[PDB]
Parts: sequence; structure tokens; C-alpha cells
Amino acid sequence: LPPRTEKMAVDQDWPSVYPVAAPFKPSAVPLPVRMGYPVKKGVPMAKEGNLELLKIPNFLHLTPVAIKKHCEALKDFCTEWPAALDSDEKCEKHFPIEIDSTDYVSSGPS
Amino acid sequence: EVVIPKKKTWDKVAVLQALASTVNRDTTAVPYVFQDDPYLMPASSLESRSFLLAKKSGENVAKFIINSYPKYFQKDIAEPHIPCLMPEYFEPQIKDISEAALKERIELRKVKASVDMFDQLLQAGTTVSLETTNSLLDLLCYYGDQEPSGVTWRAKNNAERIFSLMPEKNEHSY
Amino acid sequence: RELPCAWKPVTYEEAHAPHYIAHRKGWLSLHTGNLDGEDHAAERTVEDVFLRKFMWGTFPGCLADQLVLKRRGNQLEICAVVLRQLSPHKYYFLVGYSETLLSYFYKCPVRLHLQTVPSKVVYKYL
Amino acid sequence: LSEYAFRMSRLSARLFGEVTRPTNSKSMKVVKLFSELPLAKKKETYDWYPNHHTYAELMQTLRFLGLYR
Amino acid sequence: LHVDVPKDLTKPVVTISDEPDILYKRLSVLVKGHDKAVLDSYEYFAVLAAKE
Amino acid sequence: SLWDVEFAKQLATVNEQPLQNGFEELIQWTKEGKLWEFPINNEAGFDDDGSEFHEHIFLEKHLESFPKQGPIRHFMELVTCGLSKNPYLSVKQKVEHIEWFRNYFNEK
Amino acid sequence: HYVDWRMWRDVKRRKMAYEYADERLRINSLRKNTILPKILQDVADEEIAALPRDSCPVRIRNRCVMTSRPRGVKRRWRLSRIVFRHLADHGQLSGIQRAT
RNA sequence: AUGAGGUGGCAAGAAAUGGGCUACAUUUUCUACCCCAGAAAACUACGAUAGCCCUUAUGAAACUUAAGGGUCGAAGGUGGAUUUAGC
Ligand SMILES: [Mg+2]
Repeated sequence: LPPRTEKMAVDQDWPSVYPVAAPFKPSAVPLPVRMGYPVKKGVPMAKEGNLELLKIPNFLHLTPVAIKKHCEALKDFCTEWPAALDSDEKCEKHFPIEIDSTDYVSSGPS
Repeated sequence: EVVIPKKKTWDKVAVLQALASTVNRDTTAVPYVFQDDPYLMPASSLESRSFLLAKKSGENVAKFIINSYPKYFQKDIAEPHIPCLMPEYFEPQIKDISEAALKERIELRKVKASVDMFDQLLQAGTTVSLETTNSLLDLLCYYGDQEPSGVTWRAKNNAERIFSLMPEKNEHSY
Repeated sequence: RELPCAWKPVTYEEAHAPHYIAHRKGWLSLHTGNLDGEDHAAERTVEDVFLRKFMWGTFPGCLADQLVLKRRGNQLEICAVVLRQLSPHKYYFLVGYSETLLSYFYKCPVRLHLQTVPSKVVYKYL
Repeated sequence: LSEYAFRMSRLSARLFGEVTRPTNSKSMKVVKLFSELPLAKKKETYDWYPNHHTYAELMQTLRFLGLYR
Repeated sequence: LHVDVPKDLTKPVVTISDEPDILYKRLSVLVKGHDKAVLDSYEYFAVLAAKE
Repeated sequence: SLWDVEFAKQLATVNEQPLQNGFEELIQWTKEGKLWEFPINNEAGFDDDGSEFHEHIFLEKHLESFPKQGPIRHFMELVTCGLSKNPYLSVKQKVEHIEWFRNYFNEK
Repeated sequence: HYVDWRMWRDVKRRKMAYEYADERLRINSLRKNTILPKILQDVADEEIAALPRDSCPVRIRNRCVMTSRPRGVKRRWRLSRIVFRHLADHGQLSGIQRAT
């Protein structure tokens, strides 16, 4: 059976196809992308079976339309900086103490 | 005047819920449960059901292996601890003839061992508390004298004898 | 009769040599352990070796090309390339089996991303 | 040193939680011994190896069950 | 979806608490990677999100 | 009782559908506790038995039973100064060290 | 089912050292100060000596976690030179590349 | 008795040829300094990563290993044939 990119309209809603971080699926991306060092008198490898395209941490789930749609939805969670504190001069006047603490984001079970 | 804004509180999954509400369903794709590779995409309702059942059977095989040999899956490496990824224990730990053993076996829903321990406690002459008898009758009545997986009520079954044997019967038992 | 009478396909990964790993090939396993300041690199390496051995032993003759092991947070994504020789029902059975077994062995939400190809995708002949 | 510097040092040491009572280099080894976890209690020492009992027995159990080649 | 669309969507419940909020003067996010293209894409994403 | 528990588990099924997309799987894993909760807090799930700073820094309230001005006072002062500078031990383990020293000195 | 008897001894050594670490540390701290009487320091010297030989932290060797090679082990990966090269040359070690 | 113990002894000597190893001093050494200074100078000269003693570090353990101080102030007196390197 054929890949489902054949049914995809040219004016579709791409964020719905890749809602979250997923690996590269050549049957789901309607792009004729090629990757590989082209052979002597040849071409870069096609996408189907291409391990190089599957090793990329692609940003298909984060497109400008997707990012803008997400950030229009996430506005409900934000607050407003106190307008009085216009610059560092007033930040060091009204709130003299400064506490620095750091968080670390690695990848692993712990 | 520094007017500090009021902090907004949200549930731990609120952001994911908003991002999910951003996106609609994909019209060109089978459900998310299946693989988006063409060869593994189901083609028919029967095929989709068969694939789902095969996946669930594999899951159950893995679970059976995990629960059969916890010694290989006990090592914890994830912080914070994940209870839902540790083995489950079905075997009673208390071996002495005592009411606590009966309570544990009722908790584990082991009908046969539960009734056997009740018989042993009676033979020892130990007075089984009314609450534990009520729990035992709850188990027997819900499961109809069979181990957890309709059953037709059989006269003079375990539940019935236990009911007859109780010194005092309250509303809950009836 | 007498002496003077008498007198291999490779995939893109196989074709290229170890001195191209950051030039033409990439890294099959991708994680933060080896970055400066990060810890637990050895634990990740051991996990990777077990993952590769297990996946190759649970999918015998099915894996067309090497695995790609990705890590985001505590997620563990096994992007594998397999063939269309085995039945899809067995593939689903093994997918569920491996996902659950690795999730319970490593205590993390493992996930598996089979990609079937009709046959080995040859790049050269060496 | 001085009277003033000795007293201010011995007071700043009391505020920040350092050794108040005067001591020598050899005796300061106790502070270090109890400030850092001993080498045998570090996780890179007592967990240096993979188990190799679970890893090897599990493969055997998987093969006996016919789920691993 | 051309016709079959969600009629309503359950927006998450964000509550305005009674306690006062924290104020951050500065927030520096240092990202480390083995690839420059990946960090360029991540920088584009993060900058666009901050602007939006 | 068992009846109410099983009835609730039956109520669980009436809205038990397969996952519809990736966000749904992430949400389910977060509720199950498998996924980390963001933004990452490296001290998530660890409260140090609810101790405050003053149980870690001031360990001289456990030296009341030792000699107050001899050389044992000096030694235990060094021990407590070392123990007050451990971020790797809990208050209970520090107290265990101190009490082992107490017992040893009492024996000798 | 460890790699080697040599590794099994180290695993036995590493087990004992962890169990006896607290006892060794406290007893050691008695002898590493010019505060306590020499009478006590000598008593500890006999007591630390009597602790089992395999409990000591010095008798542990950093063997390869896969081949039990005594030497050539990079501590950051706990792997011998030969195993590191095999994995690093196949691109199975993230970030590792041949230098130019 | 290819198993387990015990009692004594066993801790060698000299050339050679093969090759990884310090200085021999005045364009030197010490001090100040970081390049306009003061001294000492071939027998109170230079030099030892040579020997001996003692302290410190690490460790259960230091003649064992390393570092520092003291003691010492040896050969060395510039070494041919050959011969080692280099852009
Ligand atoms: Mg001998």
C-alpha cells in the first residue's frame, strides 16, 4: 500500500500531523528531501530507509505556525511584570536582595 | 508603586492540555495506537482489532515475565521513584495461622487460601472478628466461590456455610 | 585440475569509515551524558549496549539497519529499521513485549518506532 | 598577627561555622574526613559494575521461554 | 478536519491564587550541544516563543 | 468495601478509550507518574525528611553528653564541624555518627 | 555470572568496603589527630587492623565493566581501550569522534 | 598426595656488549628584579634526580611509594673513531 503523503492536501493543517516530538517518518512527511553524500555520478539517498534523516533531531513538530498557535494558547498562564520596575536602577532600589539558583536538564532515568 | 502580580496556579498537566487543545485530529492517519509505517498500518476493522489484541497479548506476556521473576526487575534507577514500573507481588507473605494472614489473603482476593485459613483459624479455636468475616463474605459473594479471572449460585456454597456459622449477623452480612 | 588453470553490498553506515563519524555519518545513540559537566555517561553506555543486544536478539533477521537510541528527559525512544518479512501480528506482539519489558527493566517510559523497508538499502558494494 | 585580627577571625569563624578552637594541620584531617563522603560510599565506587547476574540470568530466562535468540 | 470539528474544548483550569508571585530579574538559559545546527534551530524556536 | 472498589473500577471503564494522539500519551504518563514533571526540579520527590537548615548546621546540641572542656570536646567539635558541612548525609546519619562516637568513648 | 573470577573478587571487595566504610572512617578519624591520647590512638590501630582485609578501600581495582581488563580503563566510561574503540568507531558513543 | 600442614635453608658473583638516564661551570652561581644593581668566583669554586638521617602526604600497613629539610660537596674537568638530529 502507498504512503499516506499522497492523500495530504497542499493547504492542510501541518501541526496536526506532527503534534509532538516524533522521529522522521518518510510516509508522513510530504517533502522530497534527500540526505547523504552523493555517489560518483549519482545523487544523495532518498528518504525511504535513510538512516541519516532518522538520526536528525528534527523540528517538524515546531513550525512557525505551530509555535504561534501554541503561544497564543499559553498566554492564559502568564502574568505581567510590575510596570513600576522599568529598569535595573529601580530593581536594585525596591528589591535589593538577589538570589541566584540553578536548574539542570539532562536526559536519563534520574 | 511596585504592584506585584498575583501568582497563577495550574495543574501539573495543564500546559500539555492546552497544547493538546491547540491541535485537531489527523484526517489522513489511522489512530495513534497503530504504527504510521504503511506495512504495519491496519487495512480493515478486523485487522485493526487483531493488531490491537496482538499488542495487548505481548504486553501481557511481558507482565507475566516481570511478575514471575521480580529479582531481575527490582533494581531502581529512576528518581523520583516510579511505583507503577515495579513488579507486583501476589503471594501471601504471612504464613502463620492468624487473623492478619486472613486479612492479607482477602486483600489479595485469594478465595481458596482465604477460606482455608478461615477453616484453620476455626480449628484452632481462635475467634475471628466480625469485620474479617464480613470481608470474607464480601469476597465470596462477589466472586461466587471462584477465583478471580456467569457463575450460578450453588446451594450450601462456601459463602452460605460461612454465613450460617457466624455467631452474630448484622445488616452488612445479610 | 592444475594450479595455473585456476590462476558485497554495504549500507550507508557500513560504507563509510570510522573517521567520518562527525563528517558523513552521525551518532546512532544521542544523549547528554558525554557533554561537558554531565554525568552518568558510563551508565548510558551500558544501557545502550544492553538495548542493542536485546533488540537484535528479540528481532532476529528482521532489523535491516542499526538502531537509533534517542533520549529526551527520561524518555527512551528506539527508532529501528526492519524488513517486511515477518508478519505484522508478530511485529505488534514484539513491539508491545519489548516496550513493556524495557520500561520495567530501566524504570523509564520506553517507546519503539519500527520503520519497515522492503529490503536492505544498499549504498555501495565493498 | 594581632589581638584584633585574632579575635575578629575567631568570631567570623563562629558566625560562618568553621573551627572555633585553634588547631593544627594534622588535626584538620577530621573535618575533611567528615565533610566528604568516603570513597567507598560514593555511587561511582559501590555501583561501578553492572549487576551481571540480572543481565545474564534474564537472557537465560528469556531463551528458556523462547522469546530471545 | 473539514466538517467534523470539536464543538467545545476543555481549556485547562488556571487559578489566580491569593499568594504573591515571584519576580525574576534575569533568567539565563544555557543550552549545550554537540551540533551547531541543532542549537541554531533551538535558538530560533526559543526566540520566537519568547517574542510571541 | 470490595463492592464499592469494584464498582468504581467499573466506572473507570466507561470512559476508557485508546490514546488519541501524542499529547494524550504524555498526559497519561504524567498522571501515572512515569514522565518527569516540568519545569525540571532536581529535588523533586526528595524532602530530606522535612528537615530545616538548623538541624544540619548546628550539631552541637548533640554534644551535651560528652566532656565539656577536655580533649574529647575538641575532637567532637572537629567531628561536628565536619558533619555540619555534609550535603550528602541526612540529620539521622549525622546523629548516628555522633552516637557511635558517644558509645565508643563510653566503652573506653 | 560475572565477567571473571577476578571481577567477582572485586565485586566481593566492593561489597565489603561499602558495608565497613562507616566503621573504618570513624575509627580512622580517631588516629588522624594530635588531640586524643596516644593510648587511644594505639587501641584504634589494632582495631582498624583487625577489620577484614577485603573491606579495605585500597584493594579495589578499576577493571573494565565488560572484559575485566585490569589496565587501560578510562574512568569516565569504565571501559577498556579495545571496547571503547569498537563502540566509538561505530558511532555508538554520543559525541565521540576521531579528532582532526 | 598435583590435597593440608610444620621445621630449617634459599634473599647468589663478575665482565661484556645492546640500548631509555645528571653535571662538568664565567654567555657561570646566589639575592633584588623581571633585563641600567650588589656580591661569589676554579679548592672555604661549580655540580649529584649519588649515599645517610629526619619530617610531611596517601594508605590498615612506607626499608617499600612520593615530596621537603638537614648531612654530604663523590666522579665530573669537556668526551677521538665513529656518530645523533635538521629544512
Ligand atoms: Mg627469594
